[PDB]
Amino acid sequence: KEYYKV
Amino acid sequence: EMEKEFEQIDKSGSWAAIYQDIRHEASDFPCRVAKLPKNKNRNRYRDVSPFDHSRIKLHQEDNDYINASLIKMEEAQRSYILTQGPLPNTCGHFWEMVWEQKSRGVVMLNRVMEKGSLKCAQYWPQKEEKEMIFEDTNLKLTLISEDIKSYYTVRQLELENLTTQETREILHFHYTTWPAFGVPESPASFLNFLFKVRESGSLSPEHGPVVVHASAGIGRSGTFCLADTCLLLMDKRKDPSSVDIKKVLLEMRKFRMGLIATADQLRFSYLAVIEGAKFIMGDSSVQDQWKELSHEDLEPA
Ligand SMILES: [Cl-]
Ligand SMILES: [Cl-]
Ligand SMILES: [Cl-]
Ligand code: NA
Ligand code: NA
Repeated sequence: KEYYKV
Repeated sequence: EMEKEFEQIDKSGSWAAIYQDIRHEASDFPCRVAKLPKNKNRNRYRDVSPFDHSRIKLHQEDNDYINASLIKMEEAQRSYILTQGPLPNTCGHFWEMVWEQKSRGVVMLNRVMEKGSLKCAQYWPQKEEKEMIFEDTNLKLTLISEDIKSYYTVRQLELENLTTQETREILHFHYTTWPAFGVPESPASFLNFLFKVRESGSLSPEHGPVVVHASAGIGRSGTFCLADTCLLLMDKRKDPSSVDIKKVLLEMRKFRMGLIATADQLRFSYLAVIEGAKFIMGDSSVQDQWKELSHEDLEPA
């Protein structure tokens, strides 16, 4: 959610 | 020759392998400033930070931090600034950087909203008559004109330093159909856009570095810059077989983490350079062929 790569 | 390597990688199906090779071999430098507690709300993503040694510094005494990195390609003879999609509170910082660095172009590769999620603030004005004032940084931004094509839009903006009343023309190149973690429609669509950026002079050494961003500023922008640099290298050496794409990407990753976010984006970069080589090697006509295959012109009424 606040990460580019999940 | 580069084609041989590509076909070989395609036939073997090892793009994921080559990509993880790059990921393992990639520079790992510290990002202390980016991680300070006072910069938490200046970073879009916790996992995407500029290295301390290559970050852009805002020329301001309060806090000089912006999530942006200078990619300086010594051999290619070009610099780029890669940055995240500005946040609501960092639109002023963003245009401050553009001013201080004397950039003439901004290349945007995402949309402010993708898949119903905000990916970037509306940091430029959509209507001529509604200019934007960034008070914290004393800058005014006005839409002068725009040229809307089917998959990208070029916008002519005027940036005014309210302190000195000096004004600058900024060109905005907005690629509107490039999905996050995805690739362009075709090499022709990507290259048509890239050579539009080049033809504007926004990449000339007579200006500051072009600013390139997406949402995080590593995936699509990494793809964009990688392709442009390799094509520069091919033109200088004149020998396409000399340019090692993987080596170029690793160089670039010394200045910003994560450039190229998927193996398919890596595969596409190869495709783009191989196709773009046709222009390097002196085919004047191929540029018009890209424009047709891109279907950039919209449908009249
Ligand atoms: Cl702090
Ligand atoms: Cl969408
Ligand atoms: Cl990565
Ligand atoms: Na103005
Ligand atoms: Na000025």
